[PDB]
Amino acid sequence: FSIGIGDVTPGQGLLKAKYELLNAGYKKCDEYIEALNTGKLQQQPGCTAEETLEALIL
Amino acid sequence: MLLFCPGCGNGLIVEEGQRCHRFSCNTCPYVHNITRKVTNRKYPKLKEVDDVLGGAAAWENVDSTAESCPKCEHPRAYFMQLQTRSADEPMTTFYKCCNAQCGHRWR
Ligand SMILES: [Zn+2]
Ligand SMILES: [Zn+2]
Repeated sequence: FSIGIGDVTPGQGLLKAKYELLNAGYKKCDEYIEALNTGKLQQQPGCTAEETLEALIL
Repeated sequence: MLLFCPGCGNGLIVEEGQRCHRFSCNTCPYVHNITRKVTNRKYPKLKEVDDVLGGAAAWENVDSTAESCPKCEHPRAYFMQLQTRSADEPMTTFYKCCNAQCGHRWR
C-alpha cells in the first residue's frame, strides 16, 4: 500500500476545468470591484458596502 | 464657534450688557455688541435610509403624469429623493420597480 507523486498528480480533466473556473471567478470578482469603486454596488442588509464586497468575493 | 480678540487673542465669552448681549474678552477691554442675528450650524449626519425604504415602505412622492420607468415602460414603480448625509447635500434621485414576474433595482 503505497503513495507516490503519481498519486497526487492532476490529470487533464482537472487542468482544463481549473483554468475555466479561475477565469470565471476572476471575471466575476473584477465586475464586483468595478461595481463598488465606479458605480452602484447592491449593498447587502446589515453591513457597509465594503463588507458586502468582501462577502461576495469570499 | 471660537472667536478671538483682535487685541490680545484670548478666547471670547458671551455676556450681557446694559443694552445688548456682548462678546467680551476676559483679559482686555475689547467688547463686541451683538447688533444682529448671528448663527453657527452643525449639520450632523442622519441615519441610513437604505434598509428603511426596502420592503413596501410608506412612500408618497408619486404624482399625476409621473414618468414611466424606462425598462418596463409602465408607471408601476415608486421614486423618491432623499439626502443621504446632512441637508447641505444635493438630493439624489433613485427609483425601484416592482411588477408581476419582474423585480429590479435602479438608480
Ligand atoms: Zn482680548
Ligand atoms: Zn414593476
